[PDB]
Formats: sequence, C-alpha cells, structure tokens
Amino acid sequence: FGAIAGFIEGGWTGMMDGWYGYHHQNEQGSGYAADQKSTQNAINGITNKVNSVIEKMNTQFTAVGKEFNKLEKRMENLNKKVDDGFMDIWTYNAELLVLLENERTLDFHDSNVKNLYEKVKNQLRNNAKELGNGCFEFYHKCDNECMESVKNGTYDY
Amino acid sequence: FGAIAGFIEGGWTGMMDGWYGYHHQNEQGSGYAADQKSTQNAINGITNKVNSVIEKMNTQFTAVGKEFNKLEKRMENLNKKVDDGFMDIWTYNAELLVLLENERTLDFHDSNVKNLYEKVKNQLRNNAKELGNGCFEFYHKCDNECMESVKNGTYDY
Amino acid sequence: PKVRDQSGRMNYYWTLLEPGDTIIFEATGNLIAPWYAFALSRGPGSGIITSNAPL
Repeated sequence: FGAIAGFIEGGWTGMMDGWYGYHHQNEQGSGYAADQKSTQNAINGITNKVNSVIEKMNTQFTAVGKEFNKLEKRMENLNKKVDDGFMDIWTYNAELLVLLENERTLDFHDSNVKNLYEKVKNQLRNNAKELGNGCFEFYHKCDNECMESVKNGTYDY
Repeated sequence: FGAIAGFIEGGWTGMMDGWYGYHHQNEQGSGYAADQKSTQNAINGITNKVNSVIEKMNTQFTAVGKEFNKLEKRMENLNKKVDDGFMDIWTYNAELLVLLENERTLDFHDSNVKNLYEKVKNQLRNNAKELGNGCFEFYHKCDNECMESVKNGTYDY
Repeated sequence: PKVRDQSGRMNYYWTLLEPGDTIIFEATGNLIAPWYAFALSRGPGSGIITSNAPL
C-alpha cells in the first residue's frame, strides 16, 4: 500500500524490540512498543520464505568435468553447451527471483503496517483526529494502563 | 486494489502529458493535470523493470549445431534432447513470466491511483462529498490558483 | 620423429578383468608384459581436480 514511505514518511530508530508498533505521547512514558503478534507472525513467515528458497533445491552428487581427446572436439563442445545452458538458466532465474521476491517482501511490510494502522482506526472510530502522518491525537490522553491495552486492541465507547 | 476499473469505471483520453492526475470543474479551466511525481516515479520503475528482464540475461558465444555420422545416432539424439530441454524450459518460463509480471504491472497502477486518491481524501477530510466514482464535490470551488496547489497536496483547514 | 630422444614407440593398453574371469597373454615378440596390476572396486563415479591448493 501507501503506508510505508507514503503518508508515514520516514521510520523510527527507537524500536530495539521489534519491527512494528506504536509511539504515544499522553502524560507518561514517551517510548515505543512492539506488536509481538504483528511482528512474530512476519518473522514466522519470512524465515519460512528464505528457508524454502534455500532448501527447496535438492541436488545430487555430480562431477561436472569431462575430458576429451583431440578427435572429440564435438563432444567437448556439446558438453560446454550443456554447462553454458545451465549457467544461463540459473543465472537468469536467480537474478530475477531475487529481484522480484525482494519487492514482494517490501510490500509485505506495507500490507502489515497498513493493517495495523487499520487495526486501531477501524477500532477507535471518531475518538481522535486522523492525522495523515499515521498518528492520532487522543481525546482523553490515555495513561500507561490504557495505552498498553490498545496494543491488544481493547477499548470501550 | 479496486480503484482501476472498479469504482473509477473507465478512463480519460485527455491526458497527453502523463499517466495519472486530476479533472477539476470549479469556475475556470476544465482541463486535466498530470502528477509529475506519481507518474515520473512509475516510469522510473517500469523502464527499470523491462530493462532488467531484457539485460539480466547475459549469454555467451554459442554454436548450437552438431553433426553426427550414421553410426552416431545416440549422440545425435542426446544432442537433440539437450536442445529440446532448453526450448521447453525457456518457452515455459518465458510465457509464464510474461503472464505473471503483466498482472504485477496492472496492479502497480491500481496501487498507484488508489494512493493518489488517498493522497487527497486523507488530506481534504470532510470538505467534500466523497463520491464513489473517484471524484469530490468542492465546498468552495477552488480557482486555478488553489487547485494547482492540491496537486502538491497543500491546503489549510 | 624422436620423442624423449626415442624414435621407437610403446603403445599402452588396459582392461578391467571381471571377478572370476581369466586374461591370457600370447606373444611372439614386442610384448611389454604386465608385472603389477590393481585390484579395485569402483565407486559411485567422480572426476579429476587440477589444482595447487594443499590437502
């Protein structure tokens, strides 16, 4: 979506604990919080994705080399053609797979924060001015006992 | 998303200058405007994408042909098998790559206009009726001095 | 033409005598006879590496 580097501009350096969460200014702790579910489901999914690009390639034992005498040039060239063929296929398919699935990975974070942002705006409703930056001015600036409960997504009226 | 050919139905023929922008009826110029950033970032990205499907294939010098005598039919067939093998791989991988990355390209425009539409609705707020067609009835029909500033996304209250 | 200062030549040959089989050498001359041979079991199948890296 347009969440990452769209209307949420830049990012925060202060989250040593996770990849996604919140920043609250109310009457107490000015720190950042991690969403241990919005995040621990992404790492469960990304490490799953790397481990399958790695480990879905089973490969047998293979000695690539072949030796031909001076009256076997045709075989030599047929063999070289086979090696060039694989090189061209794996080089092209790898370079593009890296290229494409990197964009698929950066979108994954857009779709994640956009849903986390929509996990509170589609929950708080008209109890805050919906600032376009990705931030909400609270009508009853919740203390640390309440703000830690919006993380779980739990409010009243 | 559902922006392209969803709630914005058809498209406009009157934009000789770019791919995305606006159409304003107020008190003056009834023309169309291009979003030189929403557009010049897409062309920076698409031409980047074509140029990498083209140029990520490096290929060496290769003479594909092989000639075999009448007591070398096995080699002849082994060679034909190698040529059929590559043909089958490149034919299948190309046809599908074209098929899939074309859909990835058409979505790119959905995600772009949906963010441009959300670049003004998430900015103008309740100063217009949000018509489902993808269009906004202005409360103080801005002149050409103001409308050209919503392009940059700049308002007041 | 001489090679290693020899105009003569020695052609070298080989075969893998299967277990239980017998090989027979018969010569009137010119035989470079075997003296030592090798008892081996072939592995799954590999190749030659040409290098100077130490083992």
